[PDB]
Amino acid sequence: GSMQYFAQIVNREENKWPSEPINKYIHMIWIGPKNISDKNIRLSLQTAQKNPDYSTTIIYDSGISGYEAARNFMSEKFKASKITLVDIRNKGYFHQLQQEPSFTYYEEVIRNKKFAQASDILRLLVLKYEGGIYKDIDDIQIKGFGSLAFPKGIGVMREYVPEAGKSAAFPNSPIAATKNNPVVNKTLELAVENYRHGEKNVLKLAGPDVFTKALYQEIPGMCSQVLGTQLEQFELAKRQALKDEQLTLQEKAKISRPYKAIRGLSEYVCNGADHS
Ligand SMILES: O=c1ccn([C@@H]2O[C@H](COP(=O)(O)OP(=O)(O)O)[C@@H](O)[C@H]2O)c(=O)[nH]1
Ligand SMILES: [Mn+2]
Ligand code: NA
Ligand code: NA
Repeated sequence: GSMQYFAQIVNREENKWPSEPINKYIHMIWIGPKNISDKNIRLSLQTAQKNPDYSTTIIYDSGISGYEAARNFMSEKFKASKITLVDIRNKGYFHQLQQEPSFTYYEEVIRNKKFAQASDILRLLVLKYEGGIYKDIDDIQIKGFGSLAFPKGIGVMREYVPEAGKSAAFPNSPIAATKNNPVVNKTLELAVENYRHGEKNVLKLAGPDVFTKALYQEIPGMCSQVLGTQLEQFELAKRQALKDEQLTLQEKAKISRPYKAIRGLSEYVCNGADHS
């Protein structure tokens, strides 16, 4: 055994996944016939104003009854801002997006006027085809994102146990992603299965619990328990090197680095889940 070798494989682990740059697009969704709220207009203007280096868009859908009046209302409220409104059906890639099995279910869900539920599918499809940052219309921009880059090209906020929930879930807003990101693709694959199975449980469709399952499948160490087992494997390697044998704070920080970095949207957006 060699402590020189050990220090080197700890250094290697820290740097295993180079940070991948995120496209400077902020995607938000306001689909359906309802007038966007005064609060969500203010939060949207604030999102765009804090991010002058980003193109901020609100996506609507001309395939939904009553879309025109809702689109017109938004056009008037955002006329002074750099926010642009875009029809999902106008996207250059819509011909391919329309053929996605998940888009079949998006169409079924918007027909039943479940727009929040439909947004869980649509946010993933937009990230798949464009990359950038998806944010809920009702999420608070704390400060500008600036130039972001994430290990495995995926950025999320910290997990927590949601209201009346059992297990910790990563929120599915905001999400930063490289185009065609494996985590986004896995979430869509799990969602298509849940919908094909005729799932009625709203926690088992395309929401935070499904996003969390996708993140754990693609990046196992995102689970605090699995990272624990990885740290224990390095502790064993340190014992082998020295055969004082416990991992230092610095060693644990190095081994955990990319998993902490993936939670890097935590400081930029507040979803109000932590409000009194
Ligand atoms: O009529 C509606 C209702 C919701 N949404 C979108 O769906 C997102 C998710 O819904 P919501 O924020 O209500 O979900 P939660 O914050 O409870 O997860 C919203 O932020 C909007 O971006 C929409 O486009 N039209
Ligand atoms: Mn929300
Ligand atoms: Na499932
Ligand atoms: Na190891």
